[PDB]
Amino acid sequence: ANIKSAKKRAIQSEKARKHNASRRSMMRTFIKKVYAAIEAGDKAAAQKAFNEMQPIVDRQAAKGLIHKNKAARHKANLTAQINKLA
Amino acid sequence: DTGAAAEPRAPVVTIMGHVDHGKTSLLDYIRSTKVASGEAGGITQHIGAYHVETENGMITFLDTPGHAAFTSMRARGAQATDIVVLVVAADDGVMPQTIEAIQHAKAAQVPVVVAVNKIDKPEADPDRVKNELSQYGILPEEWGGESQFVHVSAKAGTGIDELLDAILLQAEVLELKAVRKGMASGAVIESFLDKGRGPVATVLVREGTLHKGDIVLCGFEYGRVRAMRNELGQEVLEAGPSIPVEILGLSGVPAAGDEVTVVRDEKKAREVALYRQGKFREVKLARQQKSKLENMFANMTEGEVHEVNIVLKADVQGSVEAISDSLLKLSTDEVKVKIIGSGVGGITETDATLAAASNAILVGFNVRADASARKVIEAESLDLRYYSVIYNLIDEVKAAMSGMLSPELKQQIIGLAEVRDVFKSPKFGAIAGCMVTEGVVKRHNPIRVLRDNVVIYEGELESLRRFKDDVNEVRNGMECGIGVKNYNDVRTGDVIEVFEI
Amino acid sequence: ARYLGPKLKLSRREGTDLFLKSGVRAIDTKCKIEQAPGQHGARKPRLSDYGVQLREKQKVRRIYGVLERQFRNYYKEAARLKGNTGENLLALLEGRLDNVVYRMGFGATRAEARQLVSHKAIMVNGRVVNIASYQVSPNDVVSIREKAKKQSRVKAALELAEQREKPTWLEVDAGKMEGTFKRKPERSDLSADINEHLIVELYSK
RNA sequence: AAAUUGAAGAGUUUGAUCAUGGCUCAGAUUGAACGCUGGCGGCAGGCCUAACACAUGCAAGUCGAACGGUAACAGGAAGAAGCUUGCUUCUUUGCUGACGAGUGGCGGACGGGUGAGUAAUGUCUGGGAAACUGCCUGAUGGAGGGGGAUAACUACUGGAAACGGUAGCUAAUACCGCAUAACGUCGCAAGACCAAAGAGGGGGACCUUCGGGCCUCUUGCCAUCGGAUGUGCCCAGAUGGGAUUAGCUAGUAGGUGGGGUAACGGCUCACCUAGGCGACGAUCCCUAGCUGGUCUGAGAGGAUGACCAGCCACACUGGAACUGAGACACGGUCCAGACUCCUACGGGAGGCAGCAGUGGGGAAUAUUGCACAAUGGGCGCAAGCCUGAUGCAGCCAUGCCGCGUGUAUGAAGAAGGCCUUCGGGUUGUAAAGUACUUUCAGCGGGGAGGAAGGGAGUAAAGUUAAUACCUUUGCUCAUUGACGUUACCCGCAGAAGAAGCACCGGCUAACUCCGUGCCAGCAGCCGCGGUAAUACGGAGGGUGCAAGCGUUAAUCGGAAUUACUG
Repeated sequence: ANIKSAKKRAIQSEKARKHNASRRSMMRTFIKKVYAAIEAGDKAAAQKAFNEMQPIVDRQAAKGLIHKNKAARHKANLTAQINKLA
Repeated sequence: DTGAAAEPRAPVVTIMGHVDHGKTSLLDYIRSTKVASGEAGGITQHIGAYHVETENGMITFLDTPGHAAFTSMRARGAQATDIVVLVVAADDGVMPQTIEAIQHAKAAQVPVVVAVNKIDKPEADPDRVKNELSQYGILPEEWGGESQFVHVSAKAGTGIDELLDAILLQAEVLELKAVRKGMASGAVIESFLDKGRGPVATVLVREGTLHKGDIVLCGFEYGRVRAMRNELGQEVLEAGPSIPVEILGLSGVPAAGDEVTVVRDEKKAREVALYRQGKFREVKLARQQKSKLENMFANMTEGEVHEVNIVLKADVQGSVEAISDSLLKLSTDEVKVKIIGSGVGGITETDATLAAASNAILVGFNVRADASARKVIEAESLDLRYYSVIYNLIDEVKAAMSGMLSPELKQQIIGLAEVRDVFKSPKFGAIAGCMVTEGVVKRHNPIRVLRDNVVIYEGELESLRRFKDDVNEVRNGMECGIGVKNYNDVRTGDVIEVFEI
Repeated sequence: ARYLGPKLKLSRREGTDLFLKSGVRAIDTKCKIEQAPGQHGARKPRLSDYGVQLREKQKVRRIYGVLERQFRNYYKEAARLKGNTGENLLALLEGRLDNVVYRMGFGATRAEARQLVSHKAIMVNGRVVNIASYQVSPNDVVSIREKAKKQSRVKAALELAEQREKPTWLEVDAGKMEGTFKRKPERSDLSADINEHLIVELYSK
């Protein structure tokens, strides 16, 4: 970049990018564990997995990695499905 | 120009000679640059001015190459400079280009000092130079003619101390007149065209003064100065009568050289600039009417009507006027060559269009092809050739001209045959029986029919036939037969001369 | 921006006195008043309908010292204004300062009055107005400023003025060299061999 | 009170006529150009062409009151001395006024440029419902206790440069756990789950580890529900032409369910139904940013979309997402393309449709200027710093408006020119002469306003333990204008420095002589030119405009000549 701060911003945005990427990848992992339990038909594994997932979709919302509404749908959606089976 | 203030200035010096006296070397060594032989051609084909700071005081140097082609540059460089230097070599002695520089020194009434270039070579002696140039009134030594000789190595870098001293003294002995503040005026060294910067000019200012807001008028061109550049220095705030500064912001590329005068307001200088254009345009149409009416006939009296056209755009303004004069020297009565639309720089759409209408070669001393220029040149059939030096150009234009010629002078004879006992044919109207006395007769080779040493008729054979064979070749002392179209009368005793081309 | 040439030519072309000289002289002893200027002045113009309209507009313009652009703009304003356009044109002309200065007798001619104005010799409401076309309003007081009061042109100008018909809508004190634009002149105040409707016709076609 | 209360026709077909019908003119208008000419000023306008390419400067920073900090300069200091004993120079130490480089915060999504693309994820009018929304704002509560890092820096090392490699080492309002957790999110509910950060100003007992504790106020941080502003989304109508384009469509149209977004939605995927669009113009092709408005017209219309303002779209070309409240980013990143610059040859760098400026194209369009003083934007508690936004200045008669280039007097009415039947007529009161004025330009002298604020003190209130500090409001003192030689006013000199352009046969205001002789030439239309040419060219005279005047280009008018009105 040409301007002093523009240079600095590219550096900061890359750091943030690697920070966000790391936390975001983690989060989707814990979401995916729940969908995987559901697809195997286990209430407990899927409830257990939902309980681990809950606090982290909530936290990443508070931290701006995602919006509150996204966290809610995930909880709403998974909760809907797990109940529909056991 | 009021107050009559008189201040000393740095003397402007020009150097002349036969090519190769290491005229450039003298400058580069003083400048501690050595740009010599770093450029295409190995010699200096351009003019430039460079000011250096050396004790005592200040001095600037200007140089022009000496060649048959640059008639104008050496003429203008002499009258502008207060002191002229003439380089001479003991090995070279005096040459017709050097004596040409002698006239420029005396006619411009400029005092002259000279230097012997080679003290290094053992076959080089000063006494030869002094005596042989003694015959000419210029360059006396200790005879009471006030002129002083200097002996320098020019390679060795040997003083020089004497030459420098003479130059300072020669400028010192004569009163140096200038003014620090007043109405600026001067002459233009060299002008060229740039793509980003725009049209520019290198200007020696006689009275030294300048400002970004001041309006400057060069020739029929006018405008406000946007920026100032001095040599390597990219920007200068102020410029004195001594040191030269490249001028920028003028409307268009001015003449190769002329008197430049600044004005208070631009509006007052607009009508004046347009006035000079009207006169230059009136004489342009005047010289156009004369040359066409001069023949006093609707066409040329003879067959020289065949001509070649050329299109030239050179980056520098100084060349187009100078080399064209040398380009008109190679002109001859047989083939006439003329320049059309000499440009200030580069290339353009209307220039490629100019070469499209009339077939011509598009050449430039130094040029690059524009993005819009490539599209036109690549599409229609044309020729784009750029040449670093003027010598490679002056040779090939001649080459173009030499080729244009179509002369058949024969032309060695292939065979000579005499015809006897004519026969009649329906197709060609006649068949002349022949006997070849010498050589071999061929089909498509041209023939010359002559009677009593004068040529009755001329042509090219259509049918060579012996008996019913109709062979394409007949040797000597073998009965042969011949007929041709458009030949009415066959008489015995005449001889037909066939010749290959 | 001003007509600077011979003046009686204008009167001679329009067929009438245009008051372009002081009036000290019978105009017929200064020029051949009843003959147009030029080689062919004696010739009569068998004059077209357009011609009579043109000459009438020229006449008024030449009386007031107004060139075409400004005068056309005067028509435009007269038209825009309420009431009869032809009469509005003459109100606007007659309200000009160079004009009013002339009518109070401070200048022998409108040309002289205009020079008085331009040369900062005239005040309006004790305030210096130096542009000729300044529109003067009811109750305004225009005066010769103190320094210009001893100019002999002005005394002579007031003498001649005293010998012209005296305009109703102006109250002039010759001693003080001040005067008051009481009201806009009516149509009936102004000469009756001006044909405004012709000028109105010229500018509507 | 007033505020669309407005409308013209002429020449030209014919021997002549009436009708038909086209061509042409008078008018307004212009971002104009060219030709001749050119004094001043105020206000405006100024690449319409190549969304062609761009050298150089400048156009986005700021905060030490978040943080480790010193390298510059500035003081200060135990202690070195300049020592001529209070003046001091340098060795030192961030002690502090400040501040390069660094982390961090907020801004680089605004301001400014352009109109390429787009006949619709556009615009205009009018409505909807499923949403987010930095800074500013109201409400109610938090602001507890910890942890591992890292740039800078240090050491070693690679590069021509750009910029790197190792290992050390350290701070925070950088970063992450843990606690706390509802009028929040999920859930019928029971329950389950989510955050944070300090930094400054001043200070009374009181005292220590002299750091501060503690007292107090300012400010920032977290949560939730609002306000305001901004933005996303959906529907209807309108918004160019072409059928010498009539059929178009597989995410296509809908349904179910999963996923997805801030949010509704074929947004996406699977499955199912077989629909959906179209002569009320789909599809395809050409062209084009839309509007307020602008020009013209009595109007209805016609033409149009510079300058100002609103919306959209773009940022070298094609594609992409990252950061962020906001971007798929005008001076950010990545890939590919076109192109250019640097290089020590191994490798690097850049994108003016920001402001100046350059080349190129063109009939044609400006200075590489001054200033943040004013308004407004970014950061900061502030002081202030930045701001080619903006305010101004330069250039061009490009346009609009104003003014000047003198005023008055001046006759047998001169000389000269021009016409003349040689009587005289005209140029012409024109000139000369005579008085007289002095705008503008020139030169000196003086001198508003655009300035509100901000700075020291002071006093009062609200604060509080407090007269501190903070903040508000009065007081005084000294100050802030790029323009600028400002506007404007006074003085001096003299008519002194300031008039050209087109036209004069009819249309059409303005007539004669000489030259030419179907030539040279004119010509908007008719039509002029072969011996009297008011039509060519010169002259005298005249007409119309006037710092302009003509010619060319261009829209509408007249044209009821696309006729809805008609």
